[PDB]
Amino acid sequence: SNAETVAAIKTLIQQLAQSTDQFGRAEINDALRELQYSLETPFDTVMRMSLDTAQVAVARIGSDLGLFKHLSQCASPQSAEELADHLGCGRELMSRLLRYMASVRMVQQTDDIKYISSNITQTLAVPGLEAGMRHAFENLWPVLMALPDFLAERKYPDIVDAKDTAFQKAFNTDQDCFHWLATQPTRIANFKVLLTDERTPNFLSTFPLEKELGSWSAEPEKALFVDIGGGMGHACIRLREKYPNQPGRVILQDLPPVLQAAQATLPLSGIESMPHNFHTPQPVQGAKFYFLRLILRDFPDHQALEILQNIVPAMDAESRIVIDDGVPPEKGARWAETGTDICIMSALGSKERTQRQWEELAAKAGLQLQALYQYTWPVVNAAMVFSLQ
Amino acid sequence: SNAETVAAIKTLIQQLAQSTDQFGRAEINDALRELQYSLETPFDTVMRMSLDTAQVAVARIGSDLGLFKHLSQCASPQSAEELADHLGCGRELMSRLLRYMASVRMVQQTDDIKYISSNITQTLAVPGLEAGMRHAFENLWPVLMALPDFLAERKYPDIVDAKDTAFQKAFNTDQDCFHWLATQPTRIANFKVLLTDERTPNFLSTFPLEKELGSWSAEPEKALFVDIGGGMGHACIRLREKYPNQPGRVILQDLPPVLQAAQATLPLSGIESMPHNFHTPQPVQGAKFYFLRLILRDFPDHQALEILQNIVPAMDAESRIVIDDGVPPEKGARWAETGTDICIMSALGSKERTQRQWEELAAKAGLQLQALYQYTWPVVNAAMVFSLQ
Amino acid sequence: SNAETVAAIKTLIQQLAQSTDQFGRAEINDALRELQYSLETPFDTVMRMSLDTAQVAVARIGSDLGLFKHLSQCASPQSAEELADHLGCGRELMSRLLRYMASVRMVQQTDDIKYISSNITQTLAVPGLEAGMRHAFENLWPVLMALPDFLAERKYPDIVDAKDTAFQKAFNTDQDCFHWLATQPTRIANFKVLLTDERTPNFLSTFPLEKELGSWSAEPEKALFVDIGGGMGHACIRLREKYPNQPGRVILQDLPPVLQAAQATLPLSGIESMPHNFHTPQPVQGAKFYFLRLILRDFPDHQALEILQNIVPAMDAESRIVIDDGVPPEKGARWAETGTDICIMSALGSKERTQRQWEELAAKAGLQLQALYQYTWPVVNAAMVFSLQ
Amino acid sequence: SNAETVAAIKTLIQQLAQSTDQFGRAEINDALRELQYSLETPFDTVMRMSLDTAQVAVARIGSDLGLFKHLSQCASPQSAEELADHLGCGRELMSRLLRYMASVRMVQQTDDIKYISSNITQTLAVPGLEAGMRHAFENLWPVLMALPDFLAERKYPDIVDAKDTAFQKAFNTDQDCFHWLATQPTRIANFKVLLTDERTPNFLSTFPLEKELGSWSAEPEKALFVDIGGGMGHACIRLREKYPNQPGRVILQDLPPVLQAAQATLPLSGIESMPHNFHTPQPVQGAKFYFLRLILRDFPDHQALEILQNIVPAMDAESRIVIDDGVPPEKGARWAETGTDICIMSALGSKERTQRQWEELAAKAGLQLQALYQYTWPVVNAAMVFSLQ
Ligand SMILES: C[S@@+](CC[C@H](N)C(=O)[O-])C[C@H]1O[C@@H](n2cnc3c(N)ncnc32)[C@H](O)[C@@H]1O
Ligand SMILES: C[S@@+](CC[C@H](N)C(=O)[O-])C[C@H]1O[C@@H](n2cnc3c(N)ncnc32)[C@H](O)[C@@H]1O
Ligand SMILES: C[S@@+](CC[C@H](N)C(=O)[O-])C[C@H]1O[C@@H](n2cnc3c(N)ncnc32)[C@H](O)[C@@H]1O
Ligand SMILES: C[S@@+](CC[C@H](N)C(=O)[O-])C[C@H]1O[C@@H](n2cnc3c(N)ncnc32)[C@H](O)[C@@H]1O
Ligand SMILES: C/C=C/[C@H]1Oc2c(-c3ccccc3)c[nH]c(=O)c2[C@H]2[C@@H]1CCC[C@@H]2C
Ligand SMILES: C/C=C/[C@H]1Oc2c(-c3ccccc3)c[nH]c(=O)c2[C@H]2[C@@H]1CCC[C@@H]2C
Ligand SMILES: [Cl-]
Ligand SMILES: [Cl-]
Ligand code: NA
Ligand code: NA
Repeated sequence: SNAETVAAIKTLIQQLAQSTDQFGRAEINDALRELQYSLETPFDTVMRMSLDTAQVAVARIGSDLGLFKHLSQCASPQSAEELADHLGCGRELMSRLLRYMASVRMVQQTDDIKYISSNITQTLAVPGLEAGMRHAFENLWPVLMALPDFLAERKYPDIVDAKDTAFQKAFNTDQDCFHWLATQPTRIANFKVLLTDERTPNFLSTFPLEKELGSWSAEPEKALFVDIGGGMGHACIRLREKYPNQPGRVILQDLPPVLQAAQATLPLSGIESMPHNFHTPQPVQGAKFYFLRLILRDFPDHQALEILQNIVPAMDAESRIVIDDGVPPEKGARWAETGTDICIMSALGSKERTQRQWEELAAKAGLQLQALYQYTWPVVNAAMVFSLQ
Repeated sequence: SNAETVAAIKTLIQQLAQSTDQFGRAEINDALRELQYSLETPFDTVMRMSLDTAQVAVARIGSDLGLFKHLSQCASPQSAEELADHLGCGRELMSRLLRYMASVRMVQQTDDIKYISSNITQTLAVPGLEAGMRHAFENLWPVLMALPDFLAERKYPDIVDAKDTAFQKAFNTDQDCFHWLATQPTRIANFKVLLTDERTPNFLSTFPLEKELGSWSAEPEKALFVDIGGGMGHACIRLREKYPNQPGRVILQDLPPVLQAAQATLPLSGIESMPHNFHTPQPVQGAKFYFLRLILRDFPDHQALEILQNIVPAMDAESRIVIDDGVPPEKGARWAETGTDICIMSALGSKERTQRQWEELAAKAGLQLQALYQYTWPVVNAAMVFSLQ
Repeated sequence: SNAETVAAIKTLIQQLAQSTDQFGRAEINDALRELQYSLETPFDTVMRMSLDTAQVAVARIGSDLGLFKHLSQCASPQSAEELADHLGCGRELMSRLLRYMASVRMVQQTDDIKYISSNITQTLAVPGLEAGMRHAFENLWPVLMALPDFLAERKYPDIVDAKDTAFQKAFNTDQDCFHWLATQPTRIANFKVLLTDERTPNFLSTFPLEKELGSWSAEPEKALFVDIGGGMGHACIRLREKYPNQPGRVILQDLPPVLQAAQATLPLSGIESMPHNFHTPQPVQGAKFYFLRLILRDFPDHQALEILQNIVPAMDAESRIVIDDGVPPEKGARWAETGTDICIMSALGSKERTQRQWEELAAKAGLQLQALYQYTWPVVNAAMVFSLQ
Repeated sequence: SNAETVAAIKTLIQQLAQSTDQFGRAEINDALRELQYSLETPFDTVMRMSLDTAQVAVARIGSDLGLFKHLSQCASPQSAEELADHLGCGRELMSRLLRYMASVRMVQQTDDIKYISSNITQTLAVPGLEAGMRHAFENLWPVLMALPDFLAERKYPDIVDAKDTAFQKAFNTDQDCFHWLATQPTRIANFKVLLTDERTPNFLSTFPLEKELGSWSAEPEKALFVDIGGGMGHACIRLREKYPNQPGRVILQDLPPVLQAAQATLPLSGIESMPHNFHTPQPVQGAKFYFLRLILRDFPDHQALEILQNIVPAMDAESRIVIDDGVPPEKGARWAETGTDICIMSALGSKERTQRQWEELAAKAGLQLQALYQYTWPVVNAAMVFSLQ
C-alpha cells in the first residue's frame, strides 16, 4: 500500500530526527529538500517555482488578520466560518485561505474540516519572527523582483557598491538601503521588532572564553566585551548569564534610538549602554573582545574595512576583534547561506565571505586570524578571533 | 555518522521511489515536503519563506543569460569563469549565481568546483517549461505581491469579478487580465510558448471511449470531438493517435493566432482547425464530445456559465460536454491544487472547484453529471462527462 | 546498489536501535527475526533449520579449544595459522572453523583474512555465559532430540511427570533430571558456573518496596527477605545494595554446596547463608518476603504446589510469597518464552505459566495475588506478590 | 511509539524486498541476520543458541502429526482444540506446540487465538522440503552432536577421509556414510524423497549454451549432455525445456534404483536413462557436456579426483566437463556455504571448495578452467566449464 509506505517513511524520519540533536535535524531537513528536488518531475519543478511564492503573500494576509496569534491561543478546533466571523474576513475567502494554509502546514486541518495551530502557526504568532516574514515580503521581495532586469540593463556587472545595486531600481532612489530606510516609518517599526528576534544557538555554546582570556586582567577598570552594533544586547546578556562573576566591563554600543529600545529588556546593572557610531573611532581602549555579530556581512569590503580600521587603533596586544558571522565553505555551500548572499548583494551590495575572504579582509586592516569557533551546522556561523598582525 | 545516517535516508527513499510509479513518487514527494515543514525550526520557517522566492528570480536570470540551455548541451563540466565569458556575465556575479543555483539543484557543482546540468537544468532549457517559470516571474509574482494590501484595503471581500481583483492593482489598469495580456507583445509571445508544454498523463489513459460512445454513429458528417480552446491541439493529436480508426470529425477550436501556431505540429490530415471564440455560439452541432480542458478554471461562475450556455444549444441527446480540469477534494487538498486557487483568484477572479461545485455550476447550464474519470493522483484532474438534464 | 541498499538498511536500523533502550532494542530484534522468516524462500527455511544448530556444536568446539577467551584478550588480528598453533588445532580445521564462525559473527574476519573478537566472542568467553552454551549442548540438545519419538511412541500425551518425559529416554535412566544431574560431576560443575550469570534487569527496578512494606516492623529478629533457592544470592546482594538502611534479616537459602560456592562473592556482613532444602518445611517464621526466583518454573504443578505448601505455614498476615518468574501472555507469546516451555516440558515435565495459571496454582496453596510488578519487556518476567487467602 | 517504529521498519523492509528480485531479497535476509547478531545482548545470544535447536524438533513433531499439510489445506482458522482432536494429539500438548510454532512463524496465530498456515507451514507440507528437515533431524544432528568430542578425542586433526570423521562415532560404524546408508530403510525412503526437491534457480538461467557449443556438431549421433549422477534428471528436463530443438543425445546416468524412481516423472521421449556407476569409466564418448551437479562436494579430493579421471578418457577436444557446485569466496563467505562445509566435513569427510581449490583439483585430472557461470547470489553456485589441458 502506497499510503502505508508513505506513513512508514514519515514515522522513521520522525524517529530519526527526534533522537538526534538540532544539528542532525538540520542535516536531515536539507536532505529531504535535496530528495524533493531530485524526485520532482519537470512539471513539478515549474509548479513549485510558480506556487511557493504564494506562501509569503498568504502569511502576510494571515498576519494582517491576526489569524496566527488567534489560532495559537484557541483551545479547540475552529471552523472556517467561526474564524471568518471572529477575524472580520469574508467567509469564502477565509475558507480558501485556510485550505491553502493547511496544505503547506501553516495551519492544520482536522478530519471534520476544522483548523488548529501548527508549529508554523505558533512561529508566525511570535512578533520577532512574524516581523522576519513581513520583512521578506516588503523589503526582500521588491529587490529580488528588480534584480533580473537590473542585471540585464547593466550587462551583468559584478556588484560591489551599496549605492549601485538592485535596491535603487526597486525603490526608485539613489541612496543606499540603510539611508533610505532611515526615512520610512512602517519600515522602521518592523525593523525595530526584528532586532528582538534572538538567534539560537549562539557563539557562547562553543567559545572557550577562559582559554581565550589567558592571563588578561580586568584591573583596574578594563572592558571584557564591547558589543559593537549590539542591537538589543543579546550577546551581552548571554555573556553575563553564562559567566556571571567574570571581571570586566561589558558594554553595548549602538545608535541612541536602538539603545533606548534596549533599556526595557536589559538587566538593571552589569551592562553599560554606550552610544557609538561604528563609522567613528572606537572609544573603549584595550578591551579584551571587540565583538561584531552579523555586522560586516551587510557591507562591501571597502566599508567593512573602514569599520575594522576604526577599531584597530583602540587595541592593545591582548585585545581581539571577534567577528561572529557566516563562514560558508569553498564548495557545497547550503541554500541558506547562498540565498542570503544573493539577497544582500541585491539590497546592500555586500556578500557572504568564506574563511579565506574574511582573512583577506582582516589582513587589510592589519589583523591575523588566531582561532575560529564554529557554533552552527551545517550552515556555518562561527566566532572568528583576530589579533593585531 | 550523521552524514552516514543522512546518506542512508537518501539511499532508501531513492530506492522506494524508483520502485513505484509516477503517482507513488508524487505521494512520496508530498510526504517529504510535509516532513520538512514539521521538522524545521521557527528560524528555519522564516529563512525558507525569506529565500525560496529567490529561486524564481535567479532562474529568470539564468534564462536571460541562456545558461540552462548552454549547460544542458555541454559535454564536460564547465568552470564559472568559462561560463561567465561564454555567456557575457561578470565573473564574480557568475560564480555567485552558480553557487546559489547548485545549492538548490538548478545546476550541479562538482568536487573541483565546476558545473554540470541537473534534472532542473534540463527542465529549464525546455522552451515550454522555461516559459512557465518566466510566467511565474512576470505575471504571477506581481499579482501575489498586490493581494495582501488589496484584501486589506477592501476589507477582505469574497472576490468574484475578473475586473475587480488584485490584477488591477498590480498592473495599474482597469482591464481584466486576459484582455490586458493581449495588448502586451513580450507577454503574449511567452504565453504562446507556454502552450507547447503538454501535460502528462492525459485523460485518455482512463477515459473509456468505447463505453461512452455506445452505438453512436458519425454519419453524414458529425464530429466525434470538438476541442474548445484546444491550444496546440494536444488532446486532438492524442485522440487520433490512440483511436486512429474511430470515425468522426476531430476539430480543434481556438482563436486564429493560436491555430496558426499549431499548424506546424498538427498532423497533415485528420484534425480540422476551426477558428472559434468560445464566448460566442458553438457552430458545430450534435457533436459527441465538446471538450473543455483547463478552460473553465480561468473564469468566475458567471463567465464559466456563459461559456457552457454557448455550447448547450448545439447539443443533441447523445452529445456530452467533457470538462477536463482540477477536481480538488473537500478536505486534505494538496498544495498544487490550493496554491493554484489563490493564484487564479488574484489574477483572474476564478477558483478551483470541488466535484460538488462543478455539478452546481453545470446544473445552472441545464447539465447533469454522468461520469467522472480521474487520471492524476494525488492531485485530482478528471474528465467530467455532462449530458443535458 | 543492492549492496548500497543493504548497507543503508543496516545504518538506519543501527541508528534506531542506539537511540532506544534495552526493551526497544529487544522489540527491534524480534521484528528482524519475524521479517527474516517471512522473507525467506522455502529452500532458505530448510537450509536455516539444517544449519543453525551447527552453531552450538562449533561454539562448544571453540570453548573446548579456549578460542574465545584467547581471541578476546588478543590485541591484534590473528591469522588462522597463529590461532591453530597456539591452541593445538590442525591448521586446516582451524581455518574452516574460523570461516564458519565469522559467517555467524562468533568471531570477525578482517579484510586480510585475519580474525578478531566479536560481541559474541566476548560473550562466549564469560564463564557463566559459556556454561549456558555448554548446557544447551550437553543437556538441552539430547532431550530435544528424544522428544519427537517419545511423543510418537506414547501417542502424544500431555506430559505432567518429571519422571516420565523425554529426559528418561535421552539419558537411558529412570531418574528425574535433577537427581540424575547430581550424580554427574562434569555436569554439576558446569551448572555451578551457570549460577554465576546474573540476569539484568532485575525485579528491584520496578518493585515498590516501600509501598509493599508499609509499617512492617523488623523487631525482635524478623527477616525482611528470605531467598529460597537463591543460588549465588544475587537477589540478596542487589536488595542490600539498593536499600542498605532497611532493617530486617536478609537470608540466602540453598543447599550446602551452592552456599559454599557463594561465600566468595557475598558481602562479609548483612546476608546470612542458611542451608535449607525447599522440599522441607520453611524454618524462618513470619518473614516479610519469601522469594522464589526461577524456581517454580522447573516443577510440574504437583511439585510446585508442594514447595509452596512448605512455606505457607510459616507465614503470618503480613508475609508475602514473591514469585519472580516468566509470565507469558495468553496470546502473541515470544520465542524466548515459548521455546523455554518446550525445553522444560522435555527435560523437567514442567511448563511456563500465564498469570491466570500462576493464580490457579497459588490458590491451591491458599494464596491470593495482591500485585504483579513486570520488569522485563517484551518477554514477561514479573514479581508476583501473594498473600494468604 | 516503539510499536509504531517497529511496524514502520517492517513496512519499509517488506516494500524494499517486494520490489527487488530474489537475489536482492537474499541479500536483505542476510543483512537482517547480521543485524540481529550484532544487536542481541549477551544473554540473548545464549538464549538463541539454547532454543533455536527446538525448531527442528518441533518441525519433526508437526510432520509426524501431519499438522502442516492439514493446516495448509484449511479454509478458515482452526482452534488448538480442533487441531488436537483432528490430528490425535493431547489437547494441552497441541496448544503448547502451536504457541511455540506461532512464535517462530511455523504457523500463524490469529487475534482470537486460532491458527492458520504461514509460508513456512506450506513449505513443511511439501514432501521434498519436509524430507530436508527430517534429514537435518535424523542424519545431520547426530553427526554435529558427535563432532566436538570426536575432535577432542583425536586432538583436532584435519579431517580428510570419509571413513574417519564424526559420522563413524555418531552411528557406531566403521564404514563411510554412503555405504552405511545403503543398509537402512527409513533413511533410504526419506533420501528418496529428497531427490525430488529441485533447486531454483538453475544453471540454465545464465549458461550461454549456444556460445559454449561453438561449431560442435551432434552428427552422426553424439551426446549433447550426459548428466552424471543426475538423480531424477531435473537438469536434463530443464535443458530439453529451454532448448527443445537443439540436436544431440541427452542422457541421464545414475544407479538402477534411482533411474527406476525417475521414470515416473521423466518425459516420454528425448531423455535416455543409462545405468552407470560414476566410479567406473564413462561409457559415452565425445559428448559436448559431461555434467556433475552437487556430486564432487560430497567427496574428499582423492575420491573426487577419481570421479573426474573416469570421465577424462571419454573426452574429445570439444568435450567439456561442467561442474555445477558451490564456489564460496576466499573471504566473507556466507553462513549457508560455511555451515554446509562443516556438515559435509562431519558426515562425509569432504569440503566446500573455492574457485582456486576447484582449479587445483581439476588440474590433477588434466583439466583447465575455460569459463565460470554464476547463477545464484550472494551464496555462489556456478557452472564451471573445464577443457582438456
Ligand atoms: C543585524 S542588526 C543587530 C546585530 C547585532 N550584533 C545582533 O547580533 O543582534 C545591526 C545592528 O547594527 C546597528 N547599526 C547600524 N548602523 C550603525 C552604526 N553606524 N553604528 C552603530 N550601530 C549601527 C543597528 O542599529 C543594529 O542594532
Ligand atoms: C490554458 S490554455 C488551454 C489549452 C488546451 N485546452 C490545453 O489543455 O492545452 C487556454 C486556451 O484557451 C484559448 N482561448 C482563450 N480565449 C479564447 C476564446 N475567447 N475563444 C477560444 N479560445 C480561447 C487560448 O488561446 C488557449 O489556447
Ligand atoms: C535456576 S537456579 C535459580 C537461583 C536463583 N533463584 C536465581 O535467580 O539466580 C535454581 C536454584 O535452586 C537451587 N535448588 C535446587 N534444588 C533445591 C532444593 N531442594 N532446596 C534448595 N535449593 C535448591 C539450586 O541450587 C539453584 O541455586
Ligand atoms: C546430490 S544427489 C543428486 C545430484 C544431481 N546431480 C542433482 O542435481 O539433483 C547425488 C546423486 O548421485 C547418485 N549417486 C551416488 N553414487 C553414485 C554412483 N556411484 N554412480 C552414479 N550415481 C551415484 C545418487 O543416486 C544421487 O542421484
Ligand atoms: C497557462 C497557465 C499558466 C500558469 O498560470 C495560470 C493562469 C494564468 C495566470 C495569469 C495570467 C494568465 C493565465 C490561469 N489558470 C491556471 O491554472 C494557471 C496555473 C499555470 C501553471 C502554474 C500555476 C498557475 C496557477
Ligand atoms: C539454569 C538454566 C539453564 C537453561 O535450561 C533450563 C533448565 C534446566 C534444563 C535442564 C536441566 C536442568 C535445568 C530449567 N528451567 C529453565 O528455564 C532453563 C532455561 C535455561 C536458559 C536457556 C533456556 C532453558 C529453557
Ligand atoms: Cl495539476
Ligand atoms: Cl526471560
Ligand atoms: Na551565492
Ligand atoms: Na567452513
